[PDB]
This record gives sequence, C-alpha cells and structure tokens, in this order.
Amino acid sequence: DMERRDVDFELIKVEGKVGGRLEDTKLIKGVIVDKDFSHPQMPKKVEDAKIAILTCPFEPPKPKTKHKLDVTSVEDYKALQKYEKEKFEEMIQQIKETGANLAICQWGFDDEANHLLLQNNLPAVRWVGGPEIELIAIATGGRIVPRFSELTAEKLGFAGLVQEISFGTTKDKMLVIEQCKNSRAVTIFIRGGNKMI
Amino acid sequence: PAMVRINALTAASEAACLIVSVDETIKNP
Amino acid sequence: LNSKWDLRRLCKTVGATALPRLTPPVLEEMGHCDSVYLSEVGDTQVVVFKHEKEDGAISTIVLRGSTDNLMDDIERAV
Amino acid sequence: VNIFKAGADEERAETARLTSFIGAIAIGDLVKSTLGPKGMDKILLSSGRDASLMVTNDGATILKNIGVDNPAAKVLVDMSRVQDDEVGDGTTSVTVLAAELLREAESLIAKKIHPQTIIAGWREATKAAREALLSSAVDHGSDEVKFRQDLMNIAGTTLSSKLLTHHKDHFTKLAVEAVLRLKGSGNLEAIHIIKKLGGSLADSYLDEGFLLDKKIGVNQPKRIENAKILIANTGMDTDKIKIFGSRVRVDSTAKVAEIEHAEKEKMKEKVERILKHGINCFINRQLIYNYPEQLFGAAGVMAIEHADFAGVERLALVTGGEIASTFDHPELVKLGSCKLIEEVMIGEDKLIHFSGVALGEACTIVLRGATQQILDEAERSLHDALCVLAQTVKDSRTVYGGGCSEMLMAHAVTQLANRTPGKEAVAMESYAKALRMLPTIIADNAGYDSADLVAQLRAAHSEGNTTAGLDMREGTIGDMAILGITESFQVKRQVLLSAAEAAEVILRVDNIIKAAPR
Amino acid sequence: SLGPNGLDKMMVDKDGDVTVTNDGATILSMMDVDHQIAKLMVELSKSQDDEIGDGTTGVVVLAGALLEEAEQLLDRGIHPIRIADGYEQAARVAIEHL
Amino acid sequence: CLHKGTNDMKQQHVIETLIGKKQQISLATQMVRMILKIDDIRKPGE
Amino acid sequence: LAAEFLKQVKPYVEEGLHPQIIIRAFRTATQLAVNKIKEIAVTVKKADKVEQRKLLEKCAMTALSSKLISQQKAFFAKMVVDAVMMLDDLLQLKMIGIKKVQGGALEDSQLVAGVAFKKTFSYAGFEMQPKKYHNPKIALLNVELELKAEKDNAEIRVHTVEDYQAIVDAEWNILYDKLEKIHHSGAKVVLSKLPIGDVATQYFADRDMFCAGRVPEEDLKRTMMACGGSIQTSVNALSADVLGRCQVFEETQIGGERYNFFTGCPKAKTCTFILRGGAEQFMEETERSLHDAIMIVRRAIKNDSVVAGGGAIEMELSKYLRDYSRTIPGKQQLLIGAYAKALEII
Repeated sequence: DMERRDVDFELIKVEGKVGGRLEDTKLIKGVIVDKDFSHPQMPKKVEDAKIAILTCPFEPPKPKTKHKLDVTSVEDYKALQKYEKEKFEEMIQQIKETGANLAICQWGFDDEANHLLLQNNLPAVRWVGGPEIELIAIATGGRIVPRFSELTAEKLGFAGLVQEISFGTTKDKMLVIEQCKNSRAVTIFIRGGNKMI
Repeated sequence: PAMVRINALTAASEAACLIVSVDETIKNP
Repeated sequence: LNSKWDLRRLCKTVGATALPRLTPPVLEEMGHCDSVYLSEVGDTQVVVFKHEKEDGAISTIVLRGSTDNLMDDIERAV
Repeated sequence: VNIFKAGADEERAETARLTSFIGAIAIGDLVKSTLGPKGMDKILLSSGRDASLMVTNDGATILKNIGVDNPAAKVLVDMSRVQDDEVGDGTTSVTVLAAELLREAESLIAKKIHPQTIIAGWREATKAAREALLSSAVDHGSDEVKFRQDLMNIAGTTLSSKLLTHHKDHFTKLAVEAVLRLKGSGNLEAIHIIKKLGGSLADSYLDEGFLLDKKIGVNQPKRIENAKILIANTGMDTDKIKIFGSRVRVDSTAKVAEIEHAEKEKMKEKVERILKHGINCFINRQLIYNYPEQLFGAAGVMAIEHADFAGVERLALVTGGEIASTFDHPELVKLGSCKLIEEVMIGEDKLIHFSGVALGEACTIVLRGATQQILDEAERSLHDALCVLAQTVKDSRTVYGGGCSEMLMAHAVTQLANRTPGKEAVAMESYAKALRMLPTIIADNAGYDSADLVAQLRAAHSEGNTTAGLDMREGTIGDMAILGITESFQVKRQVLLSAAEAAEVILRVDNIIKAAPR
Repeated sequence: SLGPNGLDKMMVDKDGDVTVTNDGATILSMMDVDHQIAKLMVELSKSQDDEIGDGTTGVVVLAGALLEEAEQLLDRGIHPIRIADGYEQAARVAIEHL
Repeated sequence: CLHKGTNDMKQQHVIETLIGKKQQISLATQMVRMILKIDDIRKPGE
Repeated sequence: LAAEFLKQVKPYVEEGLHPQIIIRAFRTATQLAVNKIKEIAVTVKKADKVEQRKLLEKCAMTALSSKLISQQKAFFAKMVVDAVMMLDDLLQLKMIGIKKVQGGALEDSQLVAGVAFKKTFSYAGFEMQPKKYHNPKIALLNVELELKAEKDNAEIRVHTVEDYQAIVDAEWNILYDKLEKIHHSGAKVVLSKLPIGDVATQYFADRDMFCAGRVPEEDLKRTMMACGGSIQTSVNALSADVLGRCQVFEETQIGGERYNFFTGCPKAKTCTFILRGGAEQFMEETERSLHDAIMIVRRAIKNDSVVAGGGAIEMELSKYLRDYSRTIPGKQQLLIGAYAKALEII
C-alpha cells in the first residue's frame, strides 16, 4: 500500500511443500490450496475461471436454533421426500443459472449433490480453509455468498488459470490458481529436499 | 504535592503507633 | 449486586419500599434523597448517598487511614 | 554458570560437530550393506507389537522405523523420506552418499579449513556435476521400440536389488504392462496391489482385467457376462434420511405402520430408479441393506456393496463408469460396461473377477509368495519400482547407472578441481572422491576388489568412455548400453541435489541444544 | 551466527523435535533458559525481530559486548546510573550521525 | 566478507535500512539501560 | 519513614519506656509537623508566572525523575499533562487506557487523542474491506450479530416444508434486517463486545463499511466516551445522535500487531497511551511509572499546592521540630529530637 506505506503479511501466503529442488520454489500470483477436487472424476485443469465462493455447504439448510420437523402423514413424508432432491435441484440450477464454471465451498458436501455438481461440468472445492478462501476472493476479486439465491454473476470470481497439481510423486495433490490480472494477494510456493530446510 | 509527604508521615506515624502498641504475639497452626 | 442487607439498609435510608414487582413505580413508596452520586476515594469507586434527614436516618461513617487492621480495631472501638 | 533448566544441553562446535558426524556415519554404515545389485536387506522388529517386524531392504523404511536421537540423523531420515516419496530406491544411495560427504568433510575439519569455504566449493562442485550429468542424459521419444526396450531395462536395474531379483524378467513385464496401462496417467492408485499368502513368488502376476476382495450379496448371479456396471455412494443400509433430523410424531400406530411401509416404497422405488438404467451390475462403497438387495436379487441383478473409494476409483478407471447419485437422468450418466464378471477362488478366498474390461486404465497385481514380509517387501519393491517407472513416463529421459555416470561427474569435478586453484580445490577433491566411494561400496557388497576397478573405471572415464560401467554379474567394467544398466536422470539429479543440501545444513551448524524432554 | 560467513544452530525440542536455523530470535525462541535476564534477551530479540526481522543476526551481540565492556567501568567502580546516562547520550549521538 | 578487494560495500551493494540498525541500537540501548538498572534478585528455590 | 522512626526509638525501647509515652509524642510530633507542612506549602494561582500546566509539568518531571524512563521525562511530561488535561472531569484513570505495545523505541511510544485497539480478530472478510474512513460515523453495538447463535432457546414446530423453508430464510432476514438498519444508518464503523457473523463483514465489505466484534467493552467504553456516541443494544431504535463521529479513523500495523486507529475528536475527554517498548518487563514497569504519573498530577489538578523536593522539606521540618524540642521539657523532648533525628534520613 504505497498510498498507506504498508503491507499486511496476511496478504502474503507462505507455502512450502517438501520435495524437488530449492530453485523450484516459486512465487505464485494466485493461490494454492491443500485441496484437490471434491470429486475425483472432475477434470484436472480449467481454462476459464468462473469462480464461486460460498460458505453454505451443499445440504438442506438447518437454522441452527433448536428446531425439528414433525412428520405425521404419508404425504408429509412424500412432500418432504419430494423436497429433498427438489431442494438439491434448486441450487444446482441456481449455480448453473449463474453461468459460473468453478466453485469453492468452505465445508463439506452432500455426495448426491456432489455428483450432480459434477453432472454439469462444474468443478469445485469443499472443506476449504477460511483465510485461504478469502485469499481466493481477493485474488479473483470475488465475494463470498452465504446463499445461492443472493449469488449472482457479478460476485463471481475470475482468474486466468486454475489447475490442481500432482506435486507429490506418490502423495496426494494440491490445487493452484493462476489468476493473471492484478491481485492484491499472491502466494509463494517453496520446494526443497528437507522439512527443516 | 504536599499531600504525598503529608500522608506519608501521618501513615508512618500511626504505623509505629500501631507498631509499638503490642507486647506479645500468638500463633495458630 | 446489593445483598439483602444492603438494600434493606438502602430501603430504610430512602424510606422507600423495595419492589419485588418491576413495573409499578409507586409515588408513595418511592425514593427520596438529598443527593446521590459516585465518588472516588482511595482509588475505590464509591456510591454516595448524601442525605439530609429530619425524620432521622440510618447514617454511615467514613473510615480513612492507612492500616485496615487499625480500621478494624478503630471500628471495633467505634 | 548454569543457564538452562536441568536436562538441557549446549554442545559447541567440536562435540556438536563430532556427534552429528558419528551418528551420520552410523547411519551410512548401518545401511551400506543394503544397496547394490549384490546388496543385502535388513530386518526390523517392533519393541512390543507382538513383534510387528519387517525384513526390509529399502533404507527409507529402514530409516522410517528406526528411532534415532541424533538430530542430524533425523534430518537425514526425513531427507530420504522426501527422496523416498520422490523415487523410492536410491534412498539406499542418497543417504549413504551424503554420509561419505560427511565422513570426508570431517577429514577436512582435521585439515582445519573454514567450512564456509567447504559450502562454497562443493556448491560450485555440485553446479558442475549436475550440469555434467545433464550433458549425459539420453532421450527416447516416439522410439517406442527402444523406449519400451529401455523401459524394461530401467526396471530390472531398479529391481535387481530386492529379493525378487531371481525373477527379474518376470516382474519386468508386470510393471511394464501395468505402467503402460496407466496411459500416461501417473496415479499408482490406479494399480491395486493385492497380496495374499500361498503360491510361489513366481506365481504372482497381474490380471488381464480387474479383481475385487469383497463379498457378493444374496443369491444374485455369481457370474455375469457382457456386464452393465453401476457405481454409487448413495447409502442403502444407512437409510437415506434428511440430515436435520425431523421428528415423526403421530397419534396412531396406523400412521407409523404405513410410514414404515412408506419408507419401504420410498426405498423400493429408489431401486427401480436404479434399475431403469438396465444395469445388471451395481456397486457402492456404502454398506447396502439386504432388503434392497433382495429387490436386486428380485431383479436377478448382481451387486456388491461397501468397497472403499480407492477401489471405486479403480473401478471407474477400469470400466469408465461414472460413480453417480440419485440416477435421475440415465442418459446424462455413462454406465460402466465389461465383457464378464465372475467369481474366482484364490489361495483360500473367492475373488471378484472382471474379465473383458472396457478400459485398461486401472489394474491390479496378483501377489503369490512365501512370507508376509516377503509379500510386504515385494509390495514395497514394486511400488517404488512403479514409482520410478511413472516418472520415466513423466520424463522420458535416461542415464546409465552402475556407478559409471557418478564417476563421470566426479571426473568432471576432478577437472574443474584444477580450474579452481585455491583452498576450494581441496573440497573439489573431497566432493569428487566421495562420489567415487559409492560404486566402490557397490563393488564392496559384490565382494570384488573395488580398489583396482574404480581406479580403472576412473581411467576409462578419464579417457572418455562415458558408457563403460561396472559388471554386477561378473565384477568388471562394461558397456552399460549393451547391458542396459540405466535409470532416471531425475532420480540421480534429486540424488545429487538433495545430498548437496543435506551436506550444506549438516556443516553450517555449530551448536546443538536439546530442551529438557517432557 | 552473524554475517554471510556466520554459522547457525540446530535446536532440539522437548518432544524430540528438531530445528536448524540462523534467526537469532528463533534461536532464542527455541531455547529453554532458566536465567531470568536471559529470557529478557529472548524477548528482546523477539520484540526486535517482529519489529524488524533479521539483524537479530547481531542484535544481542551489540547488547552483551556493551555489557561485557560495561563491566570494565564497573570494575572502575563508576556508578551504573551515570554509565546508563552516557550510553543513552552516546546512542543519541550514534543515531543522529547514522 | 566475501574476500573481494573492494571495501566499497556500496559497490558491493551491501546495504541496510537506517531503520533496522537505528531501532536495533536504540532498542538494545533501552534494554541494557534497565540491565544496569537492576541490583537485587531474590530467587525462590525450585 | 517508619523503620527509621522505629530505628531511633529502638534504643529508647531498650529503656523500659511505656510505648504510650512514645506514641504520645508521635501523635504530637506528626500533628505539629503536619501543620507546618501546610504553613510552608506553596501555591501558584495567587502568583502570576504559572500556566496551569507548567507546575503540573514540573511536578511530573520531578515525579518522573526517579523511575526507568528518567532520561525522557521532558518527553512524557507534556504527554501526560495534556493527556490529563483531557480527563476532566470524571478525573478517573479507568477512562484513559494504556497500550503495552511490544517493541519499538519507547521514545516512539504514542499518545493518541483518541483510542486505538491493540486487539482484533480474524473473520472471513475482515481483511477485505477498506481500512481508511476519512470522516466516518461510528456504530457501537453491544448486541451480537449471528443467526441465533446464543439467543433465547426455543424449539419450533412446522409441518410444511415451505414453512420450514420460510423459517430458515426468516432467520437470515433477521440478521439482514439488523444489517439493513446497520447499513441504512449511513455510518461506517460498527463495534461489538460480542461476536459478529462473518457474513455481515462481507456485507459490510460489500458495502465497504468497517466493523469489529468481540471488542473489550472498556476500550469500547473509552470509544463511546471518546467519540461521544452511545453504545447500543437495539439496532432498530438507532439514530444518528448516538452515532459516533471521529476526525478520521484508521488501523495500522505496529510491531506486527494489528491495531485500529481513530482520533482527532475535538471534544474527547479520554485518550489512550500507545506504549512502544522492546521488553515485556518494561511495559508494566513503565505503566506503573505511567500510572503513578497520572494519579499524582490528578491530585495536583485537584490541589494547587506544591513543595520543593530533594529532602529540603524534611530538613526544614527536622530543624523546626529541633528548636521546638527545646521548648518542651523532659521525656517528650528526647522523643522530639529523635523524631527529627529519624526524620532527616531521606
């Protein structure tokens, strides 16, 4: 912040993964997450980066106050039974209607919803760490929606490239975000042969 | 400020006046 | 946080009836004092009910001095 | 005067130096025996686990399960573990190589030269070496003949170190075909590695299709041909409910009576939704209740439940089916198709055979053999053997092994040792000499007289025969290109680079301090 | 531990964990001292570092050598109060010169 | 430091913020001032 | 004072002297001593060459010229005097905060004509929103902001999914409605002793308002006493009158630490002391030094009576009593001299 003469190092993401040489260590004008796809069948790379940021997990909403429904009749189950997947259809269209391409969610998923989410070629990330998500948003310029309904194209995140990285030869992988416009956030990726190093 | 030493000596005054006014001690375990 | 005694004292001081019922600010059972405030003495927050009571009051005495032990003695003689 | 709490230590730059070196030397010499085509393998036993014990050849696991207090050693143990996650073998090499650095570096400590210099020259010396190595690499692209030809050459080199060595040719094909089955995918998880006692080692192999270690349901067809396959994660035995936890409150048992029934219809239609896909094989990582299974049995349609995600990955990979949910649009979901599924019994258990698979993407290797540790270490061998193998696909460039290349580096530094002139040149000598010790160690475990051979091998490389190598079945110099003693450039690169850093850190310290343990 | 030719340290954690480093604060951070003034140095560098960063490569080196020297005048029996004063003035001279 | 015959650390580019040392020396000064300021300690037995 | 008074009589204690005798003079000596203090006490407001603070300025310099910051008394003296100039007329130390900020030269320690926060906490967008508000309006909420996190405990009963649907939507609209009240206030900074829903921060970030929760009420109490605005529990009954205003708000990194800055309020009877310092022990020690400096001048503000230091007072007293002892014959006389004889020690 030249205008302020300052910089918060929280805007800086220090990230080092062991392996490889030291010189492989590299800044990334973007974000890398200790996360792969919510579904393994999801494609490894994305060219376009219509990015979505929500905190609400892909589940029946539950107003955290002490609350529980009181099913009595068959149709009570039936309409309830109807609504469950009907509800999942709702956000499925809602995100698809947003015209986005890739998503990220703070928490876990419903596998049924997760499969459906694959089912329209919309890769995402779930169980995503808090700051990191915020690192994404500033990196992509995006916002965080607590809802699908209030989510619109305008808040959608965008980037140049995102591609998960199979950095480990026999370990699980990472995902990195090659945003290409201006980013008030940036991350450094560190590699080398020793943990202490 | 005067009060500092003012209170000082007075508090000291009673202290000994307190102090000198005892002839023995008693202890309980 | 006044204990039962404290309000019992205070109720008598103002002569006003304490109300277990929150609503009814009865005129007749209502407080009346010459002056009430907070003061600071000895770096101690002090709630002050400065009073002028012709009918006769349950007054309070101020102990000032260094040694609390002296105070406890001095009040005991007092 | 006492400064820290009792039980805290402060060793300064002679005691600190030595003990760091002592254990490091212990690390090296403890493990030198295990690398080399004529190397040995070690046995590790639990303190108490009912003797959870492992005969092991790979030092990394050997390093993994050894508890060592020398912090510098723990550096090396982790150091190899990184390499182990890099290439698997050569943990053998890397650690022991780094040690001779340390052993020889200590000699220069006796020579009393500031180590800050030692860092510089070796860093320089390393710079020449890795370039020198890079100058020696070999590519093979569309040359599938030579590529696949060399590809198997790479395996046996890696493989001619473990207990399976008497059958190198066999498993060579195994890893080759399996690795080629990866079609450039590197995910070793696409290969399952099933181990079970019984059979000779030679009897182990890789299926033409896929096998599964799970139980069939109720009397569904045991064998299925031209199979239609489905995979899901939607739980059945765990009845699909509404996570929030609505109650069901009713005045009359009739209401709950129909609801139990209503759940039954809810359950039943879900299956008929599944069935609408016209699929005779379905699977799920979930445990599945038997009642739907009876409906599946009512369909005469076979299904398997509760096979964990990893196999599910494998199944989707081998069959191309898309693990799904709620199955709402059969046309929008691609099933999995295979020529045949049958139940075949191995050793003691029936295993789930998948013949005529759509995709060779996934695979699984049969392990018949002698010992848990034998099977275990055989498992250990291949996983690394594949591990290099994929990077070989990942980077299709090669280098000749058998110590020769390492000698080429040493000779290159030997030359640059002269262009140095200065104190560093001594470290240049030291660095190059240490490398030459490695093949010597190999010749050592082969029991041939190392002394002449390295000296002679140095001569030919000093002459310029970069392909002259070392004989491991007769003990002499030889043409590795003729003998196919080759390995990944990336491997030895990480070998060199990591040890170089390992050298750096170990020297740079001049005081160890241990806190009082809790 | 100071300077390009400086040589750094390896620390051993109570739980058997290890760390090699040069950052003096971190060096002191891992250190388990018992002497009280020592802890002041530890926080001294810590406060200095998160204020600045390295330089902790040499910060305490300033401290002790001055203190090491400071004793010599104590050997000359000069009162530390007066000694404190000049040092402060001396430092003020230093900064305005710097 | 790297044995180059130029003491011109400007040419050698060896540079440092004024702030770094300035705080550093002043900070240390403040510490040692207290360091001298103490005379007595009563340590409780462990 | 005491032990020396104890000390000199101790030999007289060896003489079997009734302590009552001894204390009798002690009361006599002190009382007689005390009045002479009052008599030779010094005021300035009758005189002409005093600015109301110079004497206070002198007293602290005198007061400060013993503790650990002795070389910078001329520095801090102005700070505290003008700072204490703000304390009117509650005059209590609780108002003014002390910020024991680690690191930095104590000569760089700050006094802000406002409040800063040594504290914060990380929520989602807490970094994202603007951190400069040149002429902002300050909201002070005690009430938390979250979807029924810790509110009244109640079970709810609903058959219809849509009503179930409607309810969870409604719970959100609750928080939105406060936030709408929050936003439509037109202010820019909201503070809460209580936790705040992360999402609202985004809404505040979306609408570029600043917020902060989990705040110390004490500093919040300063804040309301600083900016004059009123802390609120009711979002709905809000109005701009209770809404704080400040000359400028900021938030700055200091010692790496994440602080929140706002000052310049012309009518702010409360300030706060940013206390840079690189030793943990310095902080409390300075604060204790700082603490004494404040309370002492506070009485000085209360009492326009001064005396010289440097032991002169006591020597004057000892002399006066010394001559006075000549007046009083007998056993008391010996006590008086020793009373003086102990007196001079300082």
